[PDB]
Amino acid sequence: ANSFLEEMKKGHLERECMEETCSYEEAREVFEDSDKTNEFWNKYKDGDQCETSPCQNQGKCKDGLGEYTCTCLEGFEGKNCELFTRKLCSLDNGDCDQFCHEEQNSVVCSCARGYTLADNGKACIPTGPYPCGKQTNNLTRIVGGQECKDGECPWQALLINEENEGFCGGTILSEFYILTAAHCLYQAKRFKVRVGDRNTEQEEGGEAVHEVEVVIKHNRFTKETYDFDIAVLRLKTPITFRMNVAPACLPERDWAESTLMTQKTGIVSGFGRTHEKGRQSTRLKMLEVPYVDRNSCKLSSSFIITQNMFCAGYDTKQEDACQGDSGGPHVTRFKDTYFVTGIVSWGEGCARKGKYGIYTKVTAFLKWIDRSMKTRG
Ligand SMILES: [Ca+2]
Ligand SMILES: [Ca+2]
Ligand SMILES: [Ca+2]
Ligand SMILES: [Ca+2]
Ligand SMILES: [Ca+2]
Repeated sequence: ANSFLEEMKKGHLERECMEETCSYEEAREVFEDSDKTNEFWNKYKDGDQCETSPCQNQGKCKDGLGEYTCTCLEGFEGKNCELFTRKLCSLDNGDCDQFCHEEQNSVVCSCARGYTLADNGKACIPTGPYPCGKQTNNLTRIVGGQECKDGECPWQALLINEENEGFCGGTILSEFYILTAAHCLYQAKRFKVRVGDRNTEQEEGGEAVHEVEVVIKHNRFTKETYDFDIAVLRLKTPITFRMNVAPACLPERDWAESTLMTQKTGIVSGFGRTHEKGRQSTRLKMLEVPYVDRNSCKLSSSFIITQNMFCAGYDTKQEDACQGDSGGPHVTRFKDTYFVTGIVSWGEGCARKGKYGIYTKVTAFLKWIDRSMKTRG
């Protein structure tokens, strides 16, 4: 209790917190700790709720005033640790790195080509030295972007005509396959693809130039609306991957639509013109742009936008795709891997307010590209 000779005497828990109501301080002094009193201040007024062993699944029970706190282990949640944590591809992507699938209320993790599923069933071990998608004041026409470093952009390639002039980009998918836009085929009759390019005016020894052997455009290409604007090139010489030459991983359609396209930002690399009606960039450059919602995308476009196109970029910043990057990939940087989700299609002006770069959707065409990699392979 609170008295004038009681507290005057050194407080004892056996002489205050027992016969008396054990209100406080006499509930703390003798204990001289907030890590022992608070645990004794709830076992004298409302009782210890942990005497019933409520926290199941070997959880920890801590006593509080009016309730108890349960400590549950990994995969256990709920008020009293009675529930297993339901794993879904919506919540933390089902812990899968590349491919998450839902079967019988269970999460199955699978890895793309060049990766093996780990022993624990969650991680993806690369199967080779250079797997896909794995990296190893500036005025005067710079659209918010940075310069591509060595090993940072190895999946980009440039197409040059007979005069060695760059006109379109390309994404390396394998030792033989380059992905670009269909209209790039109409720009030049014959062209060569250079991979590992860092500067068109300087050969640094890492650029490999290949002739194009097989050309496959989309059959449903339309000139009026630029629809189905995608092309596949099979090169005459094999691509030997190295420091500055690496492929990119092709994701799954449903996973790309549910998780990859919900990422806030993506990356597009290219050699194209630095600004509208301007000179071509001497060196490879990349730009990070966010996804644009479909309603404003269709409201801001004077032309028809189908299910195979989407808007990306900034409404206010001077940052958007421009001509010369046609056929360049739009890639999203997931936890440890780059995944292709789009391909540059076009853009009404460059760095223009109220306009967004239109990118061709890879997901609706992946099934076709697979055929293009086995129909003539
Ligand atoms: Ca005391
Ligand atoms: Ca006391
Ligand atoms: Ca006693
Ligand atoms: Ca006492
Ligand atoms: Ca007494």
